[PDB]
Amino acid sequence: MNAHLANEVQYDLGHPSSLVHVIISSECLAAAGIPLAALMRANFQVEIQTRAHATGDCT
Amino acid sequence: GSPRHHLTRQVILTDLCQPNADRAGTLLLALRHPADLPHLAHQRAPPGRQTERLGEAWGQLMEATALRAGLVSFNFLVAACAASYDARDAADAVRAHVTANYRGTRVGARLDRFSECLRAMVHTHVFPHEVMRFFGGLVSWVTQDELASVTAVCAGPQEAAHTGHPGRPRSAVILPACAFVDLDAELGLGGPGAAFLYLVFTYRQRRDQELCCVYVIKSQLPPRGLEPALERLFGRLRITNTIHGTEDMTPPAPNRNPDFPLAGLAANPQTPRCSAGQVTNPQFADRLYRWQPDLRGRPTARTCTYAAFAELGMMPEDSPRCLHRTERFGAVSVPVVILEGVVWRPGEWRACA
Amino acid sequence: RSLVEWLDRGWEALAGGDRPDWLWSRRSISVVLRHHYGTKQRFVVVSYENSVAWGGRRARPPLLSSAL
Amino acid sequence: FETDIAIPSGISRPDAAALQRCEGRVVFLPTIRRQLTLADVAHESFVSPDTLGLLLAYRRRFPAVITRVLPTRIVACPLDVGLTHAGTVNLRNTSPVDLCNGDPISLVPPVFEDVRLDSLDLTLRFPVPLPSPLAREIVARLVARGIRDLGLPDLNVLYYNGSRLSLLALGPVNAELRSLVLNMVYSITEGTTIILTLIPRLFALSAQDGYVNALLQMQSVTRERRLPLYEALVAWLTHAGQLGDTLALAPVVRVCTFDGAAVVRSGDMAPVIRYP
Amino acid sequence: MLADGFETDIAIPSGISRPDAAALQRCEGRVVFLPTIRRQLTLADVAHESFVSGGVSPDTLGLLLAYRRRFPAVITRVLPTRIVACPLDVGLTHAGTVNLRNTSPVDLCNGDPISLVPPVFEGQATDVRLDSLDLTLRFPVPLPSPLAREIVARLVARGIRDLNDLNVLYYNGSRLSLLADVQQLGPVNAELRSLVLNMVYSITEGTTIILTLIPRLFALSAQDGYVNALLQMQSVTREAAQLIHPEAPALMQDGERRLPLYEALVAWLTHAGQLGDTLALAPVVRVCTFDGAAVVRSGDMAPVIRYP
Repeated sequence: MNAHLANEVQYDLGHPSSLVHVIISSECLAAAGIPLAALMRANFQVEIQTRAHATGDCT
Repeated sequence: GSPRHHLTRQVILTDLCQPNADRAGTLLLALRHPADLPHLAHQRAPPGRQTERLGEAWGQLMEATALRAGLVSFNFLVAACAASYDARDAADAVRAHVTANYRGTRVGARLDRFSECLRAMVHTHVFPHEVMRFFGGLVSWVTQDELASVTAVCAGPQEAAHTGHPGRPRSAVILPACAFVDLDAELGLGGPGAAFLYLVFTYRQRRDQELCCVYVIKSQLPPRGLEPALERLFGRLRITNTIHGTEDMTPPAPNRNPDFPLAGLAANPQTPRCSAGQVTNPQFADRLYRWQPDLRGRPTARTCTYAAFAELGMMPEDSPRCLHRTERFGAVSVPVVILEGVVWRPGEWRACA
Repeated sequence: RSLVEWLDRGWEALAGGDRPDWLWSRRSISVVLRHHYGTKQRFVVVSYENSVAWGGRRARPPLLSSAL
Repeated sequence: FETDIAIPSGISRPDAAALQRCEGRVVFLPTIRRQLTLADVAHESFVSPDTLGLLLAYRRRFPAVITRVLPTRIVACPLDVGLTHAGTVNLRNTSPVDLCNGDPISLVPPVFEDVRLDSLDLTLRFPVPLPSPLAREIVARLVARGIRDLGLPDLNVLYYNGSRLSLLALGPVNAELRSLVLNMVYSITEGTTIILTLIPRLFALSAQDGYVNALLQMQSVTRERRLPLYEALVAWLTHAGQLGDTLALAPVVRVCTFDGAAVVRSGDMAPVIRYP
Repeated sequence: MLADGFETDIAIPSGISRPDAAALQRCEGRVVFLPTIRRQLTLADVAHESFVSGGVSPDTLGLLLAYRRRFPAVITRVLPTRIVACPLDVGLTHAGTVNLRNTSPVDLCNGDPISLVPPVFEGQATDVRLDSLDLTLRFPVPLPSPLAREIVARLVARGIRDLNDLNVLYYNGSRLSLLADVQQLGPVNAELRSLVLNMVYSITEGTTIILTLIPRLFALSAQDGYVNALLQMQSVTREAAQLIHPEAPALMQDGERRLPLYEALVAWLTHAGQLGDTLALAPVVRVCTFDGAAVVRSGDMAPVIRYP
């Protein structure tokens, strides 16, 4: 729950755009190619960028 | 006539302080019980700093002294903060007998660790002037394996307490010349008068570039009027804390708060109002003026502290007498400031925010 | 004192604190199921009631529209 | 110097046993005097006052720690005039907090958890000797609770000397502490609007960019119908200057242990000095 | 002795007439500002001659700012050759009791902390002037502390007016007024900075929650006779409640681990509760009358034991 709280503070203070809160499943992570036990070892920094349509330039 | 003073005894582990290497007549600073440290960091820290840093930095010190509210001697504390003084020629002389006279294996691995603890204190925002508490100056000690029985004067004149050896019974206050900063000579006060002694910490709040300094300042100023004199010395640290101490706090970009309109709203009689019963009702509170103040990422006062002082004692002479000798601590010659006739009075700390 | 208010004094008595994790669990939560294009597995899009982000009832204009 | 608090006659058998238990405990007298009745000591003399009424009363009155207790009179010595002459007076914990060596100890009204003499028809409330760095915490936690009634589970958790305190353990203390909460909130809401009327811009500035450059000007020395504003300055400086004394909780007591344990636990006695 | 007491010797010169020598013996319990803790000083140091700045004799507000840069001492016995004082910052006496004297028109009570105030009142500016030595001795006025926070507030708020009545006080139903005079612009700006620093520093992220209680105070003032007697007839929050409806920001950064109100109250106590000591000087002194009377009348002595 805390991971959705601590993100809207970043969006309230402006860092025009939108924000969509997403729960990934465990099996979506498994087929994506990550080990699930590595994440078990409570916030966690994840770098996120957005890419454009047929342009190449990105945030 | 024999003056009145007060002794303390305490059974103390000899990891951080050594009453054998540090001779009779040095300062002693007591700590809190270190189980309180990793939780106060979890609670008092500003948003966006690593609360899991103080619990790890102290954990690397207890695993370094094995190769419980204890005690840190002054000479150990100065040499730990030795990378932040001006007289570096003498600051590397205080460290020179800390690593060479203290009983143990790799004492030089404690100083680089205990200073990493003090950098974790400023960063995790439990300031050590809330942790370091004054304890009296050494008069005698009784040695034992892994601990010692320390006798000290919590309140009174230093030169009254009997040492125990009838060859040389007295003890003068012994200080290294790196921490002892006058304010009589540097300001120009040459007149006679009783002088106050003060313990002063200094910080510097940046991301992983933080410092510590411990000073003993002799002055003719009251504790009510020290803050203009600490600002004149340490104003460089005051500027660097107000702009760099506030980091990873997220600011509102751009501003959202307008100006405060009560001077304009109260002048106009056409502005809608409410009675005592009409307020806290949504049909009548939405007709008023909406005001949403945003205080986020502001450089607050506790995040802009640069120093902290306390009372330590006085010298009731007309002309207080200091000395500058080089005593031999074993095989190392150290610049020493010797204070003569210190009457101890502790006091509470005071931040200079 | 509505029924939402009486729920708040249950959690503040049985547990003993506000816990802003638990503030939003007592209010309206829309839990929409989706699917991932890369690996065919499901994921969940969540919107609250007290949320500035998308789907929340306190949102800032302009909103998201699927005009394209 | 030692005062004498004479017990009035008519003492029953459990009532002499209850006064026998308060050996090392803090007593407030009105004025330093040799002859002194027990009825000026007791809780009847304080009228019931709330926590704010005790904090005012614990500064006009003069604290005294009981010495040995005689079957006819209570012999107590005051902490202001009678302790600089003598050496050391023992003091008993009533606190859940372990005292460490070298602490400065203030006193707190009995917020946490009352020796009543039934034959004499009086009660006795005694203060709690906890250290001063906790005294500015324990008051500040509980005032912060009462504002929420007009919490968080960490607000009731206090770690001192590796020991856990639970401020929760709630009902009557909330109504007991009400006049603090009504004065703590008001002196801030009046405070942060008069600033905001004198210098009205302070919230509109950008936080880390404009507000800092306007803060450095405040710090430097070299830079030199009608709102009833300037009559509200004086109104606020006398009320906020009043709560500065009452919630200071300035230390009376400093413990210096000699030939004993470094930690004085709950229920034990601790040696006390107040002078060099 | 060295710890318990400290006796200074303010020396009296050679040539003093007896109209001047009989005025000092009426100055038994007074308050004397030593600049140092020397044991031998002269009357030219104590008097208003040494008080002057570079050429400028300051007014009653700048008279405050050079008190707290000095050391208050109380005369204990006036000998023909010297005046013996005791500085209050060191220690009182062996017995720890030094008799003061009321110069106020105001009675004292037990346990009241004494702060000292300049001769601000009308009918009060009594300066013992020695004609043979050209010396005035401006003796300050020992007042109770809840008066001394009023008068400093009356003087500091008056100078804020003139950078762009008030002088009437009331204490125990007795009317008394303080003198009005034009103020030097120098020390007034030294007071405004000590306000705004200790005022702005008391504002924290958590204070935006306390600000949402302003409609709760005002709606409570119609029911409790305590809150109605609290707010004021001329307060700001009563006019702030009738016009502004504040509401809090929803979330805090790292709002799980920190306490927003707890950091707001501690920052308020260390900066705005400390403010009465940053304008005036400290109440070192309080009254402990032993057996005589619980109320000390004006012109009467009063025993004194130190306060933190």
